[PDB]
Amino acid sequence: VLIRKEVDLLSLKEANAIKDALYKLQNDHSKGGFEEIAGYHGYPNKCPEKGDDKYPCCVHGMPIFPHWHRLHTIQMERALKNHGSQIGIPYWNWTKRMSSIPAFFGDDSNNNPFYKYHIRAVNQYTTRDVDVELFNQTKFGEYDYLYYLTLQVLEENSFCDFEVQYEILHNAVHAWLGGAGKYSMSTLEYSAYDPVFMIHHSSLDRIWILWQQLQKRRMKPYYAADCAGDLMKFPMHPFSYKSENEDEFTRVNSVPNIVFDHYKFNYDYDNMRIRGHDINELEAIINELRNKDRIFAGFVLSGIRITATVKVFIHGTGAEHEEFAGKFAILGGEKEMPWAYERLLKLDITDAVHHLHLKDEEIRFRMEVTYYNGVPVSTKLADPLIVHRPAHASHDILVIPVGKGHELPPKVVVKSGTKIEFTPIDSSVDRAMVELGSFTAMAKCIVPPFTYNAFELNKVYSVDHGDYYITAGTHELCEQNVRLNVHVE
Amino acid sequence: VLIRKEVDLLSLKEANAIKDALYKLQNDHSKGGFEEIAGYHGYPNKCPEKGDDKYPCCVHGMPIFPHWHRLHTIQMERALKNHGSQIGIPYWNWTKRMSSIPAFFGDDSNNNPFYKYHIRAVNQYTTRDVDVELFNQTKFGEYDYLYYLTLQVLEENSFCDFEVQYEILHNAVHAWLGGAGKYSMSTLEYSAYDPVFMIHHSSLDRIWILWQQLQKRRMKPYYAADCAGDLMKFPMHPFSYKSENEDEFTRVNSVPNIVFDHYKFNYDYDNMRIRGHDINELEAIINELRNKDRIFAGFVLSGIRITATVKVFIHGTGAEHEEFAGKFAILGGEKEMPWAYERLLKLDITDAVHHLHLKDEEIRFRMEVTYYNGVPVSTKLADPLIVHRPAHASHDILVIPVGKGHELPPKVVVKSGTKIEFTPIDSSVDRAMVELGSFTAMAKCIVPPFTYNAFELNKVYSVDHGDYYITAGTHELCEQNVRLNVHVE
Ligand SMILES: OC[C@H]1O[C@H](O)[C@@H](O)[C@@H](O)[C@@H]1O
Ligand SMILES: OC[C@H]1O[C@H](O)[C@@H](O)[C@@H](O)[C@@H]1O
Ligand SMILES: [Cu+2]
Ligand SMILES: [Cu+2]
Ligand SMILES: [Cu+2]
Ligand SMILES: [Cu+2]
Ligand SMILES: [O-]
Ligand SMILES: [O-]
Repeated sequence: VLIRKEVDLLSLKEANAIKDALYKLQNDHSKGGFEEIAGYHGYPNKCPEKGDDKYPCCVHGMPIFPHWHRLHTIQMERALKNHGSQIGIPYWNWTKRMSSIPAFFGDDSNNNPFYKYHIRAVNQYTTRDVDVELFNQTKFGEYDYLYYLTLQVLEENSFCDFEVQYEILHNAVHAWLGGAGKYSMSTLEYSAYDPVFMIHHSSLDRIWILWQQLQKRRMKPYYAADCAGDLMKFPMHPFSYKSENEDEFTRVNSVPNIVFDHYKFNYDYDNMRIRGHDINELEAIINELRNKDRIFAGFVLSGIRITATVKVFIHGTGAEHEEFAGKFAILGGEKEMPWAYERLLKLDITDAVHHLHLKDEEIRFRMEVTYYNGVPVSTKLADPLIVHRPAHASHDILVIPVGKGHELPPKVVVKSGTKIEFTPIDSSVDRAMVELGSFTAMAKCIVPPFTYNAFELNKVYSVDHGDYYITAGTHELCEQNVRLNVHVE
Repeated sequence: VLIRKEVDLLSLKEANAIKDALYKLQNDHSKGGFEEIAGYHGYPNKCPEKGDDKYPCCVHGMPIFPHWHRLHTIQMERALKNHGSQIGIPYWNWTKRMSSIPAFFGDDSNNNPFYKYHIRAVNQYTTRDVDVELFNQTKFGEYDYLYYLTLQVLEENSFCDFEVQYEILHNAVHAWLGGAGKYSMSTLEYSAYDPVFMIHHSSLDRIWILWQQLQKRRMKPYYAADCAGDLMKFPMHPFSYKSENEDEFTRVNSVPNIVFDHYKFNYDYDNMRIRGHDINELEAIINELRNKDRIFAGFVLSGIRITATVKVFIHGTGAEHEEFAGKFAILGGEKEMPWAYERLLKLDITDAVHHLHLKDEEIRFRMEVTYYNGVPVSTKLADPLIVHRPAHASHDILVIPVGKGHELPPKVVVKSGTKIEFTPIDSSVDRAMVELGSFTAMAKCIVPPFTYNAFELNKVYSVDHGDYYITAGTHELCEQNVRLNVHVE
């Protein structure tokens, strides 16, 4: 019964009514008030439930990220209803062309409750530092940044791969709203205190529902996950804590497998259009995207304990011409749960690769990783792999540069029928990669003095199912980073 | 139709007839003769089939070891039939009490073809150097060594765990017959040229068939494997090589999933008794073994590139009294395929543990690893884990000492409902182990500054299914050996 409307479609009467509910909610000091419910997410760190060894509860970098933030938005939405709201939490279609922030939350006049919040526990107001690139975005060919990343989400047809693209898209808006401020959307510890937090996650949830609709029409799964399955079964925190959640309906219904189905929670959206496009038009756009070759930088990411922007530059094999290829954001915090996607975040680099006339095996990378506050990030990112998606292909080609001391993702999960190809980044790798057949043989670099289950350099191989424990053809190289686990379907 | 008889039950007429067939076979220089078929196994290294990067074909340390050696014995058996034999390959029940080697192959008189073989390609006679401990075995309580290891095989009720005990049992006879000689049963490269090789593997195959019968009566699998399933589907080498196998029936039927069923190959045994015990008596003996607590040293082994004997000594936590606890053999070769059981070889140490009055968490280990030729082995074995099997228990308790610089198995596979317990071997480990949730988090030692999915020290936990990526509670300790993957059912 609670309809979520786009912020610019709210009537004056509706905007004022929900603003009045938020004011009442923000002035509610109980476990049902704004400060306590926002506190589910990061500061003050509400988990184990009792213990004094506390850490932020929100799930990121993991397959239940969407469920966690879906339920958090539901929690805030029911709290606003308990304080008089008659509508759902409004959303912001941040895929649209834009020259300013919507007034509903960007206009401070008349003590707008959605403009900022005074965090009582730390005696700080939330801040924003809006990156004007929002109004002037880079393009992937014809498509503006945020809109293209949203199309990339909708192209995915399996849940755990969807989730990576979904979360990285959502990270961009966090970074672009929050900027350098600690008590901002940039920070896992404090982002949930900005009233725009709930609007952004109401926007993101709409994309998840749209994806679920696409999956239904594809006859692919939309109410179950293809990974982390044991974990989909456990109630989420702190929603399940009696000391922390006075909303019994959400406390009882906090299991991700339940949260898959949003209809159980009595909300819907005014419309599902992106850039004026209904689902039929989006299906046609997604199909158009299959008509040309695409090349991606495939990042296999793990946690870095601080929010940062990754800028990606490419160059060919000689000492010559470097081009900026794109960027994305990673959220993080010093007390974050350890996370590792083990799946590819695909940054489309097609136009830079073509401009530099590089063949797949020639693409080399350089990253600048900078925290939200300008501090350089010391945690090293592995270089991305090269993902080649031919025009109308059913399977991607994963191109993997290897060399002594060149870090690989420890593990990457790929669809059955994915093709892979190893190529040397320097002359240290001068014989075929080998498949050792076990975790232990790879960990101990038990590599035989002969060629064995070989992946010849610069040859393409299809992988079908199971685990591949691939290393360089010598023990010493295997001990110098040249090994990884390819896990298939 | 080909009956395999115990060597001491052969009539004089039968022994002479099969000896005449072996003589003819040994003098056959073709691809169907003794030297070429024995050459399947190690020297001269017959695989890839064409390539000049050759290595020995026999599968060891892997789940298809039994299939490979079953088919090899079938290959030799059909070759002997093609040279006039009317019986199967005889076997030697080496579980029996014994004061000498059976005359059928241990008596050199009258140019006995089974006594030794002249390897034409290297111009060497096979040698034996029989360890007289065969006639004077250590005991596990009341049970002599080889007989007890055979009972341990028959106790297993799942295939990949069966296979570890099965192969380690078979290794003991290799080491005890071969001794220090290079051209002996001690060596993967040359053992197959000793005519006793086929007799030993005819003995071992009988135990596999007996186990398959037990599994049938248990309504547990006996024609399929519970691991390495993709690999059970591919034809074995060099049996599938046209240039190497003129026996079309074995060439076509070389897939392990087919070889599971020995009836397809038209042989059987005169009887299945061990130590005079039929299968009903063995079931009662196996049940008796469940009546008392047992403690095992659980070795999780990987390849060491040479045949060796492992001697195991235990002592408690202080500087005091050490006791010899048992020993076993590992076969190997410099060109062996890389292998890793990732499952527990259980060496029963109950009596030494009780003699020293040690609690589970106090048991400490020292190994002496010595190659068949007396050279000390430089490849380090991880210390075994401690396996506690309470009297009538359905699940084992795995006790895992941990500490800075103390090597663990990289991965261990255990049955669902196995209990595990971590205990510090020194004070470096002074907070709970943690479960990180991914291969990558473990590989990169992404350990959070708080307690997380904790395994408290000296507490017992049951594990149910899936993968556990367990590390010490600090990044630096995780980087100093204190991590492992526990893979469940
Ligand atoms: O002038 C620099 C800047 O100007 C405008 O804002 C846009 O056209 C941007 O793309 C460009 O980067
Ligand atoms: O005398 C040493 C030696 O003697 C006999 O052979 C047996 O009783 C052995 O167990 C013992 O080790
Ligand atoms: Cu969050
Ligand atoms: Cu968020
Ligand atoms: Cu062998
Ligand atoms: Cu053998
Ligand atoms: O978030
Ligand atoms: O063997």
